[PDB]
Amino acid sequence: KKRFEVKKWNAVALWAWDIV
Amino acid sequence: ETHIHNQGLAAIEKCGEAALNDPKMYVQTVLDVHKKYNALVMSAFNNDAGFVAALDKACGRFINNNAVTKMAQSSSKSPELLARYCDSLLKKEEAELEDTLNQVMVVFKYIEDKDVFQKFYAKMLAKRLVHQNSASDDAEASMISKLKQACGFEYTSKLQRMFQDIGVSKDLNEQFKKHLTNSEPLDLDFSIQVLSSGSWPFQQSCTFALPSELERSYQRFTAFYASRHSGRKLTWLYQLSKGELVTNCFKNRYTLQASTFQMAILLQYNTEDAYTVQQLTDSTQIKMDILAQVLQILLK
Repeated sequence: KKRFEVKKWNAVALWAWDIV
Repeated sequence: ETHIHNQGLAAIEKCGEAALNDPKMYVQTVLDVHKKYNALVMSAFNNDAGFVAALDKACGRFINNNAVTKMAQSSSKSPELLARYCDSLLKKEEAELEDTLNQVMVVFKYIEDKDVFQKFYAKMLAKRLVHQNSASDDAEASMISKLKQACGFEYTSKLQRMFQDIGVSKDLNEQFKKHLTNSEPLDLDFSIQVLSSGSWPFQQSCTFALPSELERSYQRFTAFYASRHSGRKLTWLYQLSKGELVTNCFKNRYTLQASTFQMAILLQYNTEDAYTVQQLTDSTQIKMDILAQVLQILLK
């Protein structure tokens, strides 16, 4: 009862160069 | 030209005030006036050049400054609504939609504030493409091609580049699935959308601390990414994350769409049931306005 589980995780991320 | 300009203005006044928040019938009024007098010019006036020129000048005159534009005191209210109309067409057969978008184009050719419409449409296209709620991508590609033919070359290339970014992210996800296919699958499935910062208009949000339930997995994936590609870093946006919930406790099965904020709030209920705003605000440093909007969305 009142138990929740994680099955999927849809995230968002941005990529940029690490030189500067 | 004078008669048709006054006629378009009169139609918009007869609409008047219910067009601020409903772009469909505003654009349809403009299109009805345009099609009536275009047919009149083609049939009665033998498709003369000067008469079509008068049609064009009067139509461009009454589109950019009319009742709703005056009422909002901003000419940019005219392209904005148009952009919203586009959104209304592209949320979630082909010939009908293509004709409707061509009508959108014959409206758009009269817009002088093209950058306002283009920024609105870019932000709406980003919001559409991020998670879900997109129609057949044939229509979106056709829209981008029509903007290519009508407008210049750089902005449509920006839009095509963010389309290529979502395609590249999908290809990377397919590569990850293929890698897991010929190996031992993990205990849970992870999906990410790696997007170029320059192409997408998103802005950094307030700082958030990852809970202890996923720190080990995040560290493992970060190490794997560094091993595979050490020259790229991921700027995680926890504000735009999604989540699907299935309530396997009732007779009927429901589907709920909610973000990570919802699940964090729900997980906080494992200890207490009634929550004071002051305690959570002092513990987590959350602004009043954002939590007020969240609560309003919860109640609505």
